[PDB]
Amino acid sequence: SGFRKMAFPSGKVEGCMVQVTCGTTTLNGLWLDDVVYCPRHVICTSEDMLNPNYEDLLIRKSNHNFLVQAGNVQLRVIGHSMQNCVLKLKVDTANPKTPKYKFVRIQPGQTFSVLACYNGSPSGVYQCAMRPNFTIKGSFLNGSCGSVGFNIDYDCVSFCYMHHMELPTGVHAGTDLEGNFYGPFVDRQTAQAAGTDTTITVNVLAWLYAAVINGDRWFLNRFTTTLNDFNLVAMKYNYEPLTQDHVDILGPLSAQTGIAVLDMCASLKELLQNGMNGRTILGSALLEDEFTPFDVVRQCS
Amino acid sequence: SGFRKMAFPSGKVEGCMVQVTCGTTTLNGLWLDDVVYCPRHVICTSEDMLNPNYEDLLIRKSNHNFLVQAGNVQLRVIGHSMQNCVLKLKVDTANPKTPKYKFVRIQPGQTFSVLACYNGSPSGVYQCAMRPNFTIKGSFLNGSCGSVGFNIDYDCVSFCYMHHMELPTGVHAGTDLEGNFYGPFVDRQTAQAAGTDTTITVNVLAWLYAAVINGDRWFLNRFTTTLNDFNLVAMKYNYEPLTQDHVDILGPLSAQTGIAVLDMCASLKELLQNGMNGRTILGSALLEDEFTPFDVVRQCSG
Ligand SMILES: CC(=O)Nc1ccc2c(c1)CCCC2=O
Ligand SMILES: [Cl-]
Ligand code: NA
Ligand code: NA
Repeated sequence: SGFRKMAFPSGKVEGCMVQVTCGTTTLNGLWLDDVVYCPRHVICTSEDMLNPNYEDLLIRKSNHNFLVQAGNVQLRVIGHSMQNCVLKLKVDTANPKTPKYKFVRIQPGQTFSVLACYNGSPSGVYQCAMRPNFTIKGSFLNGSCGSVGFNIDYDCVSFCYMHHMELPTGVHAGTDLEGNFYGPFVDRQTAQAAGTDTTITVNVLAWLYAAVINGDRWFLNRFTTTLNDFNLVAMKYNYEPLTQDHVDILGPLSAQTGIAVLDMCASLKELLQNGMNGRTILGSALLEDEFTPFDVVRQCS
Repeated sequence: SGFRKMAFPSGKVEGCMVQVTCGTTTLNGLWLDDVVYCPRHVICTSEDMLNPNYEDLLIRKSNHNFLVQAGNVQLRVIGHSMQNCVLKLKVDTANPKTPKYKFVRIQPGQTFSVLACYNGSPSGVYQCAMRPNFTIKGSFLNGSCGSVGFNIDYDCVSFCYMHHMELPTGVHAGTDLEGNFYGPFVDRQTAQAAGTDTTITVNVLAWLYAAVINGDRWFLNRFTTTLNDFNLVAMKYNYEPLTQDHVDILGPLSAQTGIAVLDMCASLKELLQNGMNGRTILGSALLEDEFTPFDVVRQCSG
């Protein structure tokens, strides 16, 4: 029993974290096989924040301008190339700790673990979700750029996020490991602002199923709803629309608990209307939206 | 910016987790130097657990009754003994991944990271606090016994918890790595229950400081209070007493934010007496008490 925001064990990623330095700037890099991946803005000076021409900045660098430190060891950079907003530094040593891995671009609502790192040394691990507005609500200080987000399938690490920047509202933006940003963001210091964020409806429903699985039924009701009426109500509370895909994805949890998906939608509608009236669900006084249907099945039973 | 419930990186502990099997029971063990540590209840059948005599059950077992698996490699058990409620299995090989480590016993209110494991394979990591009632609000399924809790100080892993059982309310009970239970619990299938819990006051205050550092300031007010006055309020709301040591420990946070501890106690007083009036603090509608002052300083500055 119990339900916790649980991260993946981070060891397989810890063994890949390195420190990348270029000029006065030091951030984190991800060492897989013989390549070190890091945000391309490591090559920016104070002059290059607003309108950097990365192609022009990069053509002026040689391999030996990039210092890569793995633990106590200096790695030799023997090549470099830019792919979208990530720099790929080819080094002369394959990482002996490279796990089985892949690069996956995730969709809003998906969760992952973040290994926050500073100077190439891991600081902490926590669980995050890709918000509907393509930001993440992380915990990152200066020097955390290049910290990565990941899931672990079985023994295979799926890298899905690399941290690039903090937006003015205190939330965070970054890329997949092919260097494509999530959302409309760019690696420039020009004013950009996250879109209005919304609640991840399918995840709240998953988490309500988790509460039922762990023995809590107080918030259920005798009602059902059509999918369209549910969406008309939920959008008035800044909830994301629930699609037929989401309804299908909740099928397994619906079958485990005996509660039809649209019946659970009716309970959610009532919770939005009533609040919790001093009660908690799985120890929270708010509706939790950073557990996916897949997370719930993995953590519960 | 941002404030998350954050665990220590678990790599140094993952390298120590093994699978221990005795009869029909498989659970997790901790492999350090040439010893595997696991709950002594691994040797009990279900009937045994009703009223175990552990020394008697253990004399009947031989080294080869303990199947220890490190990944896909079997370890050879060459000795076995008990220390309080943990079984110590001496093996033929020292763990080459043994980190620098210590066994430490933590105090209620202090936090630690739990590496939840199944069949010797780490599955998840999360942060816990030792509750005042000596339970932890973990997330564990069958097979998680022998999962461990720890802190990391520099490069040294301080092991502080090994999981043994779930109580009927769904919270969890375990021992330190010397086999001493946290709390008035026993490793036996009998009637046991968590005592009434209280809220960790110094941790709530730490988290209020974290909120202020992160720009969440609506609950601050012009008032201050005294320890004795505030502790009457804490007692009334099932909060642990605030001591002078707690005030001293929060000192750094008080100087950095300009909010003295008793000034923040006046904020907490008002929150306890009036609620949050529909607002949240660091995204929470409840007052969070599983971050210590050290956790807050480390995450907001480090
Ligand atoms: C095989 C087996 O019966 N294991 C078992 C059962 C019950 C209990 C425990 C272990 C330990 C803690 C107390 C408890 O209730
Ligand atoms: Cl006053
Ligand atoms: Na590292
Ligand atoms: Na005040």
